Amino acid sequence: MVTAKKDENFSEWYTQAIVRSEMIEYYDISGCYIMRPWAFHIWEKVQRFFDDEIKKMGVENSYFPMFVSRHKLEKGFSPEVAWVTHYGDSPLPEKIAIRPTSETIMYPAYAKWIRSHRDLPLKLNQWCSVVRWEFKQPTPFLRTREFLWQEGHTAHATEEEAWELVLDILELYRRWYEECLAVPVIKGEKSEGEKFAGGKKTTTVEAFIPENGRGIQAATSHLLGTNFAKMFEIEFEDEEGHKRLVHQTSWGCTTRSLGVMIMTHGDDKGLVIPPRVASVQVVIIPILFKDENTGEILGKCRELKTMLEKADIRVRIDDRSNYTPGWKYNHWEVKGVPLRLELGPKDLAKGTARVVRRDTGEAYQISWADLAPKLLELMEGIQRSLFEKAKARLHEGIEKISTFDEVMPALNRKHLVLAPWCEDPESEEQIKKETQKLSEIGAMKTLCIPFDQPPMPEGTKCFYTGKPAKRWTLWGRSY
Amino acid sequence: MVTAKKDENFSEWYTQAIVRSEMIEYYDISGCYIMRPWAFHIWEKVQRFFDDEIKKMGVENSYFPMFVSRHKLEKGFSPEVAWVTHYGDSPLPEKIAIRPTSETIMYPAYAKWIRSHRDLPLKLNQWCSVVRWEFKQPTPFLRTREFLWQEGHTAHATEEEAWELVLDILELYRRWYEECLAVPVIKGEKSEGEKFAGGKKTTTVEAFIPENGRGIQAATSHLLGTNFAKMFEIEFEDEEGHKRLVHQTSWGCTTRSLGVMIMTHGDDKGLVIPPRVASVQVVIIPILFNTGEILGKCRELKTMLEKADIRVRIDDRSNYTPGWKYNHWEVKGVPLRLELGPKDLAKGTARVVRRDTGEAYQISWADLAPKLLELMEGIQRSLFEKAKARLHEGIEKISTFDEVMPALNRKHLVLAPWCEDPESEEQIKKETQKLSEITGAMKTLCIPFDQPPMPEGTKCFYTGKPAKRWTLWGRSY
Ligand SMILES: Nc1ncnc2c1ncn2[C@@H]1O[C@H](COP(=O)(O)OP(=O)(O)NP(=O)(O)O)[C@@H](O)[C@H]1O
Ligand SMILES: Nc1ncnc2c1ncn2[C@@H]1O[C@H](COP(=O)(O)OP(=O)(O)NP(=O)(O)O)[C@@H](O)[C@H]1O
Ligand SMILES: O=C1CCCN[C@@H]1CCCn1cnc2cc(F)c(F)cc2c1=O
Ligand SMILES: O=C1CCCN[C@@H]1CCCn1cnc2cc(F)c(F)cc2c1=O
Ligand SMILES: [Cl-]
Ligand SMILES: [Mg+2]
Ligand SMILES: [Mg+2]
Ligand SMILES: [Mg+2]
Ligand SMILES: [Mg+2]
Repeated sequence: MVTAKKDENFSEWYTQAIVRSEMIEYYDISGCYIMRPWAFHIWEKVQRFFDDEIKKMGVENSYFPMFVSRHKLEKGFSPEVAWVTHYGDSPLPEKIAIRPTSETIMYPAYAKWIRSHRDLPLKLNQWCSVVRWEFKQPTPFLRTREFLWQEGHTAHATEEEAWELVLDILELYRRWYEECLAVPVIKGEKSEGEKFAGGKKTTTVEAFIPENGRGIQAATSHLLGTNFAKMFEIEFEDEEGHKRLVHQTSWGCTTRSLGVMIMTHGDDKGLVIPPRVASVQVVIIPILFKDENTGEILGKCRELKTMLEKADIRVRIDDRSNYTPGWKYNHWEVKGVPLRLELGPKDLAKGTARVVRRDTGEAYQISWADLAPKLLELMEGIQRSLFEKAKARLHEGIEKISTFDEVMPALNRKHLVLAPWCEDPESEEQIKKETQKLSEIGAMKTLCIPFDQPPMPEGTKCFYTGKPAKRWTLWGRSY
Repeated sequence: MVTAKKDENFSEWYTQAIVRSEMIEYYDISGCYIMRPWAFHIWEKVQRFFDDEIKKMGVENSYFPMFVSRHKLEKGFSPEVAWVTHYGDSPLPEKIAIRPTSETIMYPAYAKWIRSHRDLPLKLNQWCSVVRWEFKQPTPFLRTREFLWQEGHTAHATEEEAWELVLDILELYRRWYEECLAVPVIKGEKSEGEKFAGGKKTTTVEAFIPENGRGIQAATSHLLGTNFAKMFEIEFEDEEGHKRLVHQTSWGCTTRSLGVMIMTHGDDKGLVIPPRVASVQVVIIPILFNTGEILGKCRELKTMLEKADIRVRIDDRSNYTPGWKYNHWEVKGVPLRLELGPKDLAKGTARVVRRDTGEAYQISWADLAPKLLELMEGIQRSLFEKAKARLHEGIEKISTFDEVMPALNRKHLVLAPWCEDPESEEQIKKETQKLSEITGAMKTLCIPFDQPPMPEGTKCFYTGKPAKRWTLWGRSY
């Protein structure tokens, strides 16, 4: 059972939620954690969703090696690279790196495979793990030294096509968070300071954690332009016979998405799992005490299960004899199962079951015949309700502002700011260092420049420099 | 085109088939290979099959870290372990190993999670890669330094329930090979010398490669007994409050299965992929050297076949003749080619050619979906049954040690009555090695579940002592 309160010590709440729900087991190698089945089933759901969707785009899965040779890799990231130096007691002739990301592993093959327009677009993805020796404080799911992800890497004849894929993938990430995990996200573009330096333009979806006021990057999708094509000699011949550079994209999203879901929907009793990604949508609990009707309770439970499955409802009967009914309520609650159905002798006689929804704790008396459609209705309710409350909290957490003098107070309130900005280079660093300084007495950075821009009245000035502002940019402390 | 003949230069045939089909891309780190979509799709297919099946048994997926501390890992195999000693320019406090297998990572967690009979059975699996710095020559799929696999590790209150699971998992590996890959395998028990030394009994599915006469272990399923439970202190209180040791199993199968399938079904033109796992089951080739008439029809045919869950691609590439395309998709092993030219358009028919035999069929458009489903089932089954007959043509039943070298020289396995005493296996290994020299060694592959009749008073082929069971032996991978 969870005892830390979400609104008091947040980090201790998160730790308790993930351990006691049996999502995570701690591990002796710092920054790495065991994903137990209750968390893994969720990853399988979002994984199957994203994967199905990219397959409709013609993206194919592959698998490239987890090792890259020193010299290929080495053609502020260097301190993060894990190096294999020995096999048994023998030193490798040359040390070898574990993949922090796969550009240096995939792009030489791309140069080889692409010869003409007939070879494009090339669209590949892989699901795998990557290793980065993160210097920031690690946190399960959100920042780990080994994490699971997919990375997609595509190559196109033209920028327009490449860019169209960038946005398509970004929309899939919106759907992963918003439609599967009921977590709202803001699409936007990274500032010049925050974008992937290997690319032309980096797009993102950004989420927000109210309890610590932290913005967090949810996924990423890069228009790479042609710089990688120039670096790796990825060229093709047009249908006219000339040699052209390819236009590339890459995109990735990780098990971080699970941590974001946990933090968003969790409460003081622990986990709350959105029905769309819950492996157990409805747990059925037989109420057994003093031998009253034991066999008839269990029988109708099996009957209800079969009925609910016809409607594609994912149902588990917890008929384990070595646990009390009250232990079961607690167990499945801390685990965040969206609906609990209880069946004792009193309920049995009536042709009804008592059903409790995990998000609000509301109980329903429902007749056996109304079950399938009532539960489907409740599950859409839960899913939509989880999302809309999270959305309202996201919007309560963002403050529209005009001047730097408004910044520090908004941060103390654990909010982000949407502020007009000239998008100058020195600016962001200045702002980072200064909010850094005022906080110590930490830093605030740009999260993104939202795609959805409020109007910009003529003559409005950059909130920091005083110069003419360009667009509204979202800022805050972040992960 | 593939030019090395499969029977005459098998090693070069293999390399040619996997590269020219675009399954595999070579790579600068030894024993590591890129798996391109044409190969990877097949992996997703067998993975989806095996995963769906173990989920029916209540096995649940998880992900344990790829790193294990030196202290945990070291609680024979030592030279194979890859060690990380630095991050960037900084030395670690102690070296950390990349997982060559996950026992030392999982079993301490199991010792914590298992306290009571009600925690049992515990049934976990993971899909991941493992790394082993193999000393033997690397071979794409069959023996790689990084490989993809699943490993299942379970714990039970009793040996009986553990053994039940061992056998159910082994039956699933038989299915993975025989049903998905159309590769016949032989269930068996490993000898004392060949079993996992950390377990009580190892079961296996064994396959045969006729072109080089070598047996190859296809997958493995172990009754671990209680020794890991002693080692890691995995105990539970039973119903009476008594501390008991759990009974364990583990099992694994790798991307090696893809290479076994390639070798089993390939021919001189290249790959033949069983319809149940092919990325493309039906390639539609328009006979063109556009107005929209032929392509238009190809799209309609595709749509109609996709309605029947047939995986289709139209090869509408501009720069290539039909004959070039035929060969291209043959080398890739697409089981069915659908040809559509002006004469076909004119007659409402399409010509279909199956990759395994080259038989051609004239089929009306209306009939395509049902006839192609039926051809795919016929191809899948016919691949299996021809490979099955080749497996059994590759095994010689013998009585005496003098029958051995002639059998091995015919690139055949041998089935012989064996007394199963510990020392004779090593002796047979050494003796067949030395005779070969005049990887030549003959070892046991498995003691098959399917035991041929054993006449009363039959002697061990080697020691002459009384013979227990028939054992299958051969050169192997
Ligand atoms: N260490 C990590 N653990 C888990 N998820 C991560 C980690 N690092 C990055 N991510 C997520 O993976 C996505 C793509 O990774 P990438 O864009 O390479 O990260 P990044 O540039 O290193 N971000 P950051 O580490 O904050 O500077 C990011 O948008 C994050 O959502
Ligand atoms: N290097 C490898 N590459 C690909 N598949 C492998 C490799 N090593 C083992 N396998 C397969 O994975 C299965 C389970 O692995 P395991 O039982 O640990 O192998 P093993 O005991 O090392 N066999 P061997 O290396 O021949 O002595 C084996 O039965 C093989 O089918
Ligand atoms: O963000 C993506 C999506 C997946 C493809 N890669 C891009 C950029 C990745 C940014 N990134 C992130 N982290 C890294 C860490 C390293 F150690 C390293 F060598 C490189 C990187 C690195 O390039
Ligand atoms: O048979 C399997 C597959 C599923 C569970 N794991 C076992 C492999 C155990 C045998 N084995 C096999 N190979 C190993 C290689 C190593 F480098 C190492 F450290 C350990 C091993 C090792 O234990
Ligand atoms: Cl070496
Ligand atoms: Mg980073
Ligand atoms: Mg950054
Ligand atoms: Mg080995
Ligand atoms: Mg061995």
